[PDB]
Amino acid sequence: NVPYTPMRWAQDVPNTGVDKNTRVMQLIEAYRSRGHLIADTNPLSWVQPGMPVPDHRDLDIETHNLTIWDLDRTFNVGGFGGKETMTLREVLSRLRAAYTLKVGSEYTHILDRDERTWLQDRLEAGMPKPTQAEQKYILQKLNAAEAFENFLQTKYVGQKRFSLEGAEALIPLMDSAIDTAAGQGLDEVVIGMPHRGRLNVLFNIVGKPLASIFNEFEGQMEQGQIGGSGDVKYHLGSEGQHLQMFGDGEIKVSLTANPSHLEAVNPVMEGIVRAKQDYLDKGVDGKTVVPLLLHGDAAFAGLGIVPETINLAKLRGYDVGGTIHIVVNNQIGFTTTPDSSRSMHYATDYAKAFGCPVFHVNGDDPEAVVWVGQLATEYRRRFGKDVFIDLVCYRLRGHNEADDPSMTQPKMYELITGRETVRAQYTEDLLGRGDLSNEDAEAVVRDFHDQMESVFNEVKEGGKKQAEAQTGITGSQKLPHGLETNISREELLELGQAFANTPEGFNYHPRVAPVAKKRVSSVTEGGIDWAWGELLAFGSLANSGRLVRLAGEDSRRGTFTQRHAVAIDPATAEEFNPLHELAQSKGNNGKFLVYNSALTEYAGMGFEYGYSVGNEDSIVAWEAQFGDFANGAQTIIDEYVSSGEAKWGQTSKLILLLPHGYEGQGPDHSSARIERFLQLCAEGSMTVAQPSTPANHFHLLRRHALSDLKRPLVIFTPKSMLRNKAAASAPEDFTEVTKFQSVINDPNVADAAKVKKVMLVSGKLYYELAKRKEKDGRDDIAIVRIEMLHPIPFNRISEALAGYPNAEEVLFVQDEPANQGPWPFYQEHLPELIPNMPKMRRVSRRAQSSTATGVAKVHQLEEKQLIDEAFE
Amino acid sequence: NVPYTPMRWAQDVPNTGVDKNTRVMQLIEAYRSRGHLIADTNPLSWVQPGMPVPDHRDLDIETHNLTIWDLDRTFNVGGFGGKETMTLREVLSRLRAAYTLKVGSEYTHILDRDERTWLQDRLEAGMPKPTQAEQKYILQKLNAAEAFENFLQTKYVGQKRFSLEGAEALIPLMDSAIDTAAGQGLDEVVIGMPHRGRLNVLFNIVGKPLASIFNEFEGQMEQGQIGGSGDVKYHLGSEGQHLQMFGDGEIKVSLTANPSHLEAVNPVMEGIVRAKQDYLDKGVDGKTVVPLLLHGDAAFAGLGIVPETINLAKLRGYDVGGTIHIVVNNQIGFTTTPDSSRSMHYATDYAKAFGCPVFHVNGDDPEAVVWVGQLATEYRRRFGKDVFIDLVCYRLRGHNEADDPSMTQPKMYELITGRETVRAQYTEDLLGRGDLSNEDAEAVVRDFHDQMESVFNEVKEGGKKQAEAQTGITGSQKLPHGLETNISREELLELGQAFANTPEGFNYHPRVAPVAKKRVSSVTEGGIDWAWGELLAFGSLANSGRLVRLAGEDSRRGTFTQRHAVAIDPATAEEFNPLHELAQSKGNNGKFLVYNSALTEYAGMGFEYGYSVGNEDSIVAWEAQFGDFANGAQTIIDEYVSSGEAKWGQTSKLILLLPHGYEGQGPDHSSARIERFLQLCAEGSMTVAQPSTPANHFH
Ligand SMILES: CC(=O)SCCNC(=O)CCNC(=O)[C@H](O)C(C)(C)COP(=O)(O)OP(=O)(O)OC[C@H]1O[C@@H](n2cnc3c(N)ncnc32)[C@H](O)[C@@H]1OP(=O)(O)O
Ligand SMILES: CC(=O)SCCNC(=O)CCNC(=O)[C@H](O)C(C)(C)COP(=O)(O)OP(=O)(O)OC[C@H]1O[C@@H](n2cnc3c(N)ncnc32)[C@H](O)[C@@H]1OP(=O)(O)O
Ligand SMILES: Cc1ncc(C[n+]2csc(CCOP(=O)(O)OP(=O)(O)O)c2C)c(N)n1
Ligand SMILES: Cc1ncc(C[n+]2csc(CCOP(=O)(O)OP(=O)(O)O)c2C)c(N)n1
Ligand SMILES: [Mg+2]
Ligand SMILES: [Mg+2]
Repeated sequence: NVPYTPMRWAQDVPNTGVDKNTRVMQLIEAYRSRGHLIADTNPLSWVQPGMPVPDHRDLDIETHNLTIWDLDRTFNVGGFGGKETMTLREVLSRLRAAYTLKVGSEYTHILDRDERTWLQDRLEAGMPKPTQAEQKYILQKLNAAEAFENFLQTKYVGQKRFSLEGAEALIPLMDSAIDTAAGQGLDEVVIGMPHRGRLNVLFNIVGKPLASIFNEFEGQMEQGQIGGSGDVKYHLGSEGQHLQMFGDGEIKVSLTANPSHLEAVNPVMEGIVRAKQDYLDKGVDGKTVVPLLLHGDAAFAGLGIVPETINLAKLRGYDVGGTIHIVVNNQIGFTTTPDSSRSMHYATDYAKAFGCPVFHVNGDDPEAVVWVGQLATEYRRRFGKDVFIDLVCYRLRGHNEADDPSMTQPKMYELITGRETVRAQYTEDLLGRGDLSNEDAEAVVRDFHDQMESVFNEVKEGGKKQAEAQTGITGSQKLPHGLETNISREELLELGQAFANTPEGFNYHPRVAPVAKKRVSSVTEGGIDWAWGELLAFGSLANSGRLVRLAGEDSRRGTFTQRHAVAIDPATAEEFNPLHELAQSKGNNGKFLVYNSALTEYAGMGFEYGYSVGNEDSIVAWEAQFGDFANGAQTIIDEYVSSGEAKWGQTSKLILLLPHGYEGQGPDHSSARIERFLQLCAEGSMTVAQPSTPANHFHLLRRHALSDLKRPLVIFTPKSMLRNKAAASAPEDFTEVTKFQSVINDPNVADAAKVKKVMLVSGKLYYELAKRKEKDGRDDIAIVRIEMLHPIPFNRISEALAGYPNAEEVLFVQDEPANQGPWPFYQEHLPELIPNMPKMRRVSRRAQSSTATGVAKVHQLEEKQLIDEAFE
Repeated sequence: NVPYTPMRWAQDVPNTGVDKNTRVMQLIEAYRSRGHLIADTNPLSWVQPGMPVPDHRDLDIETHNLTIWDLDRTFNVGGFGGKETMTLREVLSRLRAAYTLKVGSEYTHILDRDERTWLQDRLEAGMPKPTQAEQKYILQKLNAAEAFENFLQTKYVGQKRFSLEGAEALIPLMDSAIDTAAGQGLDEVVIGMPHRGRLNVLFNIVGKPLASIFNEFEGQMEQGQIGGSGDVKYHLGSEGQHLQMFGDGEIKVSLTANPSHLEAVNPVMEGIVRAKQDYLDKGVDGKTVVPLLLHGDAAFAGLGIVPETINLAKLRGYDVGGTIHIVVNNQIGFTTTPDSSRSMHYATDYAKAFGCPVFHVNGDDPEAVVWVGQLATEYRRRFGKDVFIDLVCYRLRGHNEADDPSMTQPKMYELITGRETVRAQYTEDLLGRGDLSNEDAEAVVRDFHDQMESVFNEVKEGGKKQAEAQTGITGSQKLPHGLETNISREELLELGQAFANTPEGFNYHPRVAPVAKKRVSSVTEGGIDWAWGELLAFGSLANSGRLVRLAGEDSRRGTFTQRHAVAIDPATAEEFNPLHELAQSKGNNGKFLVYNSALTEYAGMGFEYGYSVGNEDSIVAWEAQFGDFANGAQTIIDEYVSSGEAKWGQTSKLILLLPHGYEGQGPDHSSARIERFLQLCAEGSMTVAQPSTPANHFH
């Protein structure tokens, strides 16, 4: 069982042509680059039959025209191993010791020389010999990891736990990284991980009490929110403190909640870290919250959200000073082997794309594992980049605890079955070297077992409560009754003046200057448009001292060139953020941060959700370019935004700004899928609104921000109505009007007694209907707007309908197809909420399997048809 | 305007310590590995302010302890440039010519030496000098690309087209690759691409008639399905023939339909290619349908479906002999610059993960572009692996034709605005070298313009039909009235006996043997369970002569250990597929193929959808591990499966097997979201069923 290729008999070669000194230094570069290909990183003597074996002839001396006869000859190695001259024998020994033992490194791909040299020096120096106390501490962690898994197997044989057996070295690895971070003087470590060994991590790393874990297996689950639905045991988060064993350092450890959907936590945990770092506010030299992200090998290679999130690592609005990635490479998925799982040689090969170091470490060598954890954490601190650890291990049992893996992988599990564990191996190693005594070895096992038995007994003696019906989370949070969202005239005037207070040598772009000038004058004269109404909300909130973050694709300028949150001087390319400067001058340390996201909805929205969780006091808005593309981030909407509170008691105030409107731009530039958002809405999960005026949008945003209702807000924003003069708001609507209006009654009714027909509408379609009403002089029609879709303001709608006693019929008018828009929601619910209301008649486009027509001229035809149908 | 670093004044260094021969060969490896970092691949003199500039000191001779005084000294280069000895001056010249001109190569990361040597030899040999006929042909393609874009700008000023202006070299690149494939004797090229320059590709590459394109701008759209809703002009597919200009080769070219959702076509087009290759049935030496996949730089880096699909390249049930990837690197998204778009140095850096060559080529050097296209196609044929071309270009106008990019990128568009086009540059180059004459240059421009004017006039003289209401696709296809789906007793007994007809030295796993024994006896005694009922359906269909493909996570065994489509001998690890063997013995060339998918729903289901489109006669079933995870492939369900027929007239018979049932396994192992599937269902778009008996599922 020698891993290297034997020396080959050959005749000595003359030192002609390429010099042997050249050949030697080529050999050195070969090992530094490709030495990992033959490194002893695999605990099993296993090669996957269908996996292409890479060529590694570059590591043989024959390839470099060197022979056994050169071994004792001296060569100039140019400072290799801190020596100018060396024998080939010594060169080979040093190369093999550094690159072909338990740690396989990929770093030569790194372009920065200082980075490469830093890694090179440390890898070639080797792992320092640990102290006996350190060795004993590693054994304790290994023991705890294995004993915990074995205890659950004994007490709960027929319960799914996703054991860490075969990968117990993860616990000392994580502990090593966290301990190193504590010694660096950092503030917190945020962990995101999958199912694999989650309970083990919760107990041994985070420090969740053992009683809680045992209660979960018994059936008693800890409730997050009052009347919450809950979730399985291996989807929950926790918080704890980590104290340095051999130091005075202390660091906070947090584990984030995640769904069963693999790798969905990646963008969320990054956002949490960023929000935490921003709160600490230690500047560019800070970044004192460490993201520690765990992955499975199949998921890391398979799913695309992984590289998508890594892509955010160095972006201005997303940088967190690097993420430590640990891939638990157990060399299998559920049943799919790596041959059928990926096309890459290594699971961690995405690191090559991003120019980040990779450490492949053998999961049966705990000391090497601990060293790699320390080295990775030091690299992150020094260079502020992502680092990838490939923990090469195996999965002792099936995917779950009630599955037989021998049916499909008989040969692989012939090697796995019957092996001695890493704990056993390490104990034998320590005893062999005389670094540990026998009675100490038995003490470690006995002490920990007694701890678990005692705790188990206390849980058992407690009474087992029977199953009960779960109510719901409808009234778990309070509505802000009596809250006034208007600002003073002085505040409004000051917000307007922000766009006039340009820096000394700053000039607006000629096509932006009119927009800025209008904003300065609108706060007194009027004609405040949608974009200005939105910025007034965010500006006023930032003035009060809040951190307001707006992110999304093309958000700084706006997709429709409406926002201009940050203006750029054409000449100097100097940026100017008027509202941020105003906020900072008010002395409440308010901030208005606007970022252009990367081309991503999944990672984009996920990051903003995470931000809202990491800092509850921040106002975070994610803007889609079009609402149609939000379905790209369906996992985030389904698993986090909509159901986060009910499953985990995790609340968020995330705002989604989704452009919506049927204007004849095709099936993927028309609808934000209102019907899908309303289908997810239950037990008052989130607020869904489609405001018709800038002022109403202003009030909606402020109500959300100033309330204690910690639930998401989904706003369907307009496209063409951004520049519609009829929609503009007066200044009094921001200062005199105190509250958001969920229902706006018809402002053009001369006599309410004459009204025979009432039209319910939501969004831009009102203005078309209003225009037609004025043109035709229809005094018998009243057009009522519904600004808030969910929850349903049935009291306000009833009140509006009651104001027209002679109303015979009620029409629900929408631009969307019949099987889309708010109709399907309102058709089912509204009749129940208002029994006395007449039978609603739908007026809309026909039901379609698509969103909208591709033909623009058809759109005009259907629009005309739609309005004609409304007016008899 | 000299691109290289000036030679530095320095004193001569003694040949002490590391030998200078060593240093020289280190320099050679430096250029082969990292020479691309300083290659003249960018048409613009532009560096993105927020983008981290990589260190490239390894390419300076000073770093290797060499000086100007070594330039004329001779060193042993060990067969570099087919010579044993060389001066440092000559070494530098050859390295710079091969690695720092218009083509930047990344290949040293490739682990296979034969692959690496093959690429090394061709890159260091250099681009062969093209003939005047070849040069003239490149100009014609450049002219067609630019003139087409300019014509649309003139005739339809206020209409969105997503022009290819600034990236016109894409057309000769694609033509080069397709021409090379025709010369290799291959059967078809399947293209998947985004919006950027789609109309240009449809006309100049696929060969869609120009009248059709002009009609679309007028408002007259070609209807796919009777009463279909349709889609915008730059989402449609087409088919055509490509004839070799300088050869007797001929190849079929197809462009697949796609939604506005970027990179969603990637898994679908791969499935189409695989289905086509399987139909041809030329074995492992075949793979004669080329996937040519185009990407934008922001989308290629940003979206995760991209690496997700590339991950399928070498899998048993998904291998198509390699995909040719072209990334149109115009160095911008909508408004987001690469600094705010990616963290990778290059957009094509995913290739490093998969161990595939990358060619960065300057989009203003047409001859280099054409060479790279040929080299990529040859590499695919030889090694059967993915190859990545980074076409470094720019975007002349805004994202669309009605957007001002100067508001947000003033400095970048100070360089872009006012440039001479690649066509203009190449024409001037050809005239300068005397490879082209003046009257020929004017002929190319005039002849093509006259072609477009004539066609435009014929479209204009035709009557413009008014807008009409679109009915629907409910009755566009007929229901099978009177169809009987029962099989004979003899057929049923034979299907049962398939599990008893084990190979000579084959034995079942002890926990599988009871299942096999029950299947043999159930066909007479009874008690046929769900899994057996399902296999009886697929088996009976394969017997008739159909290609039945079942794919999904853990599908061969089954998530719930129910299927056992392929049995494995514990001892020998020998596989046995009873139903496939039976089908092949019936003499109708039927097949029952069962595959374990990778960990992916998006790419997994997308590939099966593609398979159903590429071969209409095949029976394709995708199985989710649990129905709950199907929402991972929401783009495929929304944009392809549910609405494919109504938008493009593209039909599919894909079967989705989604495990469903409330049994107390938690919120992500209970529901397949039946309510969501029923909400998409309209105008009889798809069949949704929940059978209660195995027989009913069979029928
Ligand atoms: C996400 C949520 O808002 S949780 C909602 C809790 N309730 C439910 O989900 C079920 C019961 N729902 C209901 O009774 C209605 O849907 C309600 C709550 C909207 C009340 O209906 P109406 O009285 O017609 O609506 P109206 O717009 O007048 O709202 C009444 C008050 O609630 C406030 N309110 C209503 N919805 C919200 C909301 N989403 N966020 C904040 N405040 C809200 C209003 O600001 C108003 O305050 P006020 O008393 O100072 O005037
Ligand atoms: C996706 C589609 O199937 S497109 C369906 C076309 N129609 C529509 O979309 C509009 C709605 N129309 C209806 O619902 C029609 O009345 C029906 C026929 C589909 C409803 O079926 P019913 O008459 O209630 O029941 P039944 O299941 O007996 O259907 C009658 C026949 O249609 C066939 N059929 C019904 N649905 C399907 C289907 N999805 N695929 C194939 N055949 C079908 C049945 O096999 C049966 O054939 P038979 O005449 O040989 O007995
Ligand atoms: C997106 C998604 N697809 C499928 C599943 C089902 N699933 C859960 S764990 C698992 C295996 C993944 O293997 P790997 O990532 O290697 O992790 P391991 O279980 O080996 O630690 C699968 C398919 C899931 N939860 N999420
Ligand atoms: C998934 C998705 N997100 C967002 C969009 C909106 N969008 C359309 S084109 C575009 C820019 C794409 O940039 P790049 O990939 O570089 O292509 P280019 O337009 O520059 O050719 C964006 C974000 C989309 N169509 N699909
Ligand atoms: Mg795994
Ligand atoms: Mg681009």
